Amino acid sequence: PFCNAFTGC
Repeated sequence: PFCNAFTGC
């Protein structure tokens, strides 16, 4: 999914 929280870090 997103390794970050807005795209995928």
